[PDB]
Amino acid sequence: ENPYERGPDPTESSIEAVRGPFAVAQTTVSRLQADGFGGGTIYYPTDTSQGTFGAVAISPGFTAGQESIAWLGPRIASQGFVVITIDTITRLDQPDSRGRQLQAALDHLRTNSVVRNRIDPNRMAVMGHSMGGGGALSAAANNTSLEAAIPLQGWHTRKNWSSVRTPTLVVGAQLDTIAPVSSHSEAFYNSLPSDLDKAYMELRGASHFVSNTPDTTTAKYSIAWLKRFVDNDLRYEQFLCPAPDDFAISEYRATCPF
Repeated sequence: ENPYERGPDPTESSIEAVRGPFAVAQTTVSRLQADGFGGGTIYYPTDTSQGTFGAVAISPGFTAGQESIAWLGPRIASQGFVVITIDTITRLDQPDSRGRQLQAALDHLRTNSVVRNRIDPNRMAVMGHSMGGGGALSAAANNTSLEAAIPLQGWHTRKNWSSVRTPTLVVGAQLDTIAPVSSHSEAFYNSLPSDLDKAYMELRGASHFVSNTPDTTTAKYSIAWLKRFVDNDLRYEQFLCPAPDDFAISEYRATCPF
């Protein structure tokens, strides 16, 4: 019925796995080959038997490089997605610039010889850490066609996200002192439209850089969100609705039923 369903029926263990059911290969986009971004690594499933996959672009934070968000690339791609982890044109790029670069990286995939036949170009999503998370929100605010947006410990001077029409999962860190949830993550979630499918997850005891190394909670809910909204996969709503009970989650909000 849903032609975008990929992989077997999920379980808590399947979405917590460091690698999902799809073997992953990678290709490098050099800074010189990248127009509108500073290059990146594309992770993709080698199995094309189940059809095309949605695309996800991930941005690092201020002064940071792809190495800070690299682990998310094949962890998410192994669940059935084409994922590009990007470097910014400059390490000093601000959130709105990072959002433009996330969109440029998604559009690069449309003509990339290695992945153009593997992607469904109509199904794309944006994610990012800190300023890169503010970039993911900005990209969604500037593109109503995006299917999912996931800011991780997002940082932005803009707190009003009334123009976002893309399902958004806001991930905050409880003890964040760089992008405090009260002035950043929660403020962003609170300004999303009231009819938007959205969720807020606060990571218990987590600091700002929780997204820079493997975090099972971040991975499991990012995977469930991308499946539910890039693939319209109703098989993954069970992990978001009703509210989960992970002890690693200190606060949770969701507009269930999605």
